[PDB]
Amino acid sequence: SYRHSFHAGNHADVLKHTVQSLIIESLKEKDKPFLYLDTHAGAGRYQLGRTGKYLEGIARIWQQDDLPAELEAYINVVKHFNRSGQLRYYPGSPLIARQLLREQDSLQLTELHPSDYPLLRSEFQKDSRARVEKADGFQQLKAKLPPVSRRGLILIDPPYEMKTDYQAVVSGIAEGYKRFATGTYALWYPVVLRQQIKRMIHDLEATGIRKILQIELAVLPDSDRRGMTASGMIVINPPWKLEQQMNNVLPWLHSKLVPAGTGHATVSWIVPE
Ligand SMILES: Nc1ncnc2c1ncn2[C@@H]1O[C@@H](CN(CCCNc2ncnc3c2ncn3[C@H]2O[C@@H](CO)[C@@H](O)[C@H]2O)CC[C@H](N)C(=O)O)[C@@H](O)[C@H]1O
Repeated sequence: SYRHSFHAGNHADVLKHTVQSLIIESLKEKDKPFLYLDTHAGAGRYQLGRTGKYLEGIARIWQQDDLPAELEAYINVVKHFNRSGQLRYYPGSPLIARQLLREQDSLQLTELHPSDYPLLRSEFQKDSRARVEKADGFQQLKAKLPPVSRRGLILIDPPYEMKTDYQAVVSGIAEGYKRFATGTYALWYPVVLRQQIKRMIHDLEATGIRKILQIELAVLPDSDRRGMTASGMIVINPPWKLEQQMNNVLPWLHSKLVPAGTGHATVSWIVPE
């Protein structure tokens, strides 16, 4: 039976999966196959619920009739999994990739958690494009790159339960980048303590890697006491349209996700070309 999740479809999920969908839609503009690599893939999909963070996330987005055209692909995948019109299922990143990728493209998904891996495996049991491995995700940035197709989106989306996640993401990014330097790397991060993020970003600059874009949506100002008040996406080699797309949808997302106007929503270069 599909996993229940209290956090699935929260504002962080809306931003991450928005960005994942747009990157994927950009890579589909060329006929040649690409790889979708998901270092930390989770269960695949989530049974929702009135409680659950989704009420303040995807529920405030998916039935809006002023949807910016940039969200259509993402929201269309959510609708696919809730055809009766009642918000009951949220697709994880592997399923957004499963629905958006074409016949020719490939998926490589790892999940270590023994409760989620078997669910994740059955989601691709009949999909000859996809492989699912019970492996450490960070190790995949060495073992699976470059893809044979030499095109790809790599999503690095660890739990950040262990504070070492903030260093592993960066060294893993540098490991994969040396091997596949034209790939698009998307790193999801949460803002719990802002000092954590300043250090991680400083470590990313220290690698010298170029073309690093930062997309961050905050539902409250930085705090010392309130858990995750913001999340972001850091994109190495973003498709050329991504920055203008995010400038278009980010204020909209913030408007609908945070009526009170707390927090912020920003697109900026950590490191330009
Ligand atoms: N706290 C959570 N617990 C369980 N599920 C959660 C939680 N937060 C979000 N999710 C949902 O699974 C998420 C990710 N997914 C698998 C679940 C990974 N396991 C987690 N373990 C402990 N803490 C987690 C976890 N995930 C986020 N946190 C965070 O807790 C934050 C506040 O929220 C921060 O402090 C941070 O520590 C990856 C699948 C794939 N890459 C995809 O994109 O789906 C995410 O997508 C969301 O849907």
